[PDB]
Amino acid sequence: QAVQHVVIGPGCVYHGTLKIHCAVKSVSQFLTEGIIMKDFSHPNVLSLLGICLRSEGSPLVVLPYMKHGDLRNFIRNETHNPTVKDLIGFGLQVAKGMKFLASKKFVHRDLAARNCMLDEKFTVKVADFGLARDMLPVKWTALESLQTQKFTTKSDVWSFGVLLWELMTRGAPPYPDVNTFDITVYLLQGRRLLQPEYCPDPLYEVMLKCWHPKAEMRPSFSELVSRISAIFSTFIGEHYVHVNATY
Ligand SMILES: O=C(NCCN1CCOCC1)Nc1nc2ccc(Sc3nnc4ccc(-c5ccc(F)cc5)nn34)cc2s1
Repeated sequence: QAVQHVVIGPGCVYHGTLKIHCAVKSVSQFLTEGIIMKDFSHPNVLSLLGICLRSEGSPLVVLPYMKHGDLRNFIRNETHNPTVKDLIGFGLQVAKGMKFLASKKFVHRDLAARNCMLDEKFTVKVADFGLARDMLPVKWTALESLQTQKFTTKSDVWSFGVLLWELMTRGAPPYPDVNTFDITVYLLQGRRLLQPEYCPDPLYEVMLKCWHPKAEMRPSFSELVSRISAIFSTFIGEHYVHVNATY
């Protein structure tokens, strides 16, 4: 009876109706996960509409349809014309979504532009969590977490810095000439992702702070929302961001 308000009625995802447009994904823990995921509610977090075990379901996770799909594909699309302002605004929304999740003691572990969705208002939702979770991810993972398989909000912060880099390169693969088994050795040489051409200096400083070698010295998502909202406020949407030819 704790899962009833999560329940609705009369793998991979497919379309769906109720009208409201949705995405439908396809036993005690499933009903538990419904209730927990149902408790997360923030404009920059993908909400669960409800679940279907009936009858028998499969089961079925029903999520709001995101008109514009994943953030990575959206910024990569050559027919899109984002400004510095737009891209930073997307980063600011992810940071707000993560500040909420961190407040709920939730550790994402797979924060990446591919795992964020965009609705018809271009509101960014952090997704790929709860029932909707699916597939290492080496290139987004904090150094300590690669080394110890332990994940924290401070390791999400490192991931968020890589996501900002994605944003500012319009979806370039991070560390392209680097193979995933070798990323630990590469970083321990004293290396970070390079400053994208259309990345403002203060935002590259923010990325570098997100990648601080001491997890405790990284900014919280709350300090990131504050810092990024200030940077965002200085732009007016006159700087068009192009794609690098090498990526
Ligand atoms: O795809 C669209 N819109 C069409 C976008 N088009 C594409 C063609 O270009 C024109 C614009 N809406 C959708 N809403 C939803 C709502 C929920 C879910 S499941 C889920 N839960 N967490 C995550 C996290 C990531 C992914 C994911 C990753 C890579 C991808 F590639 C696609 C989706 N899924 N995911 C799927 C969809 S898909």
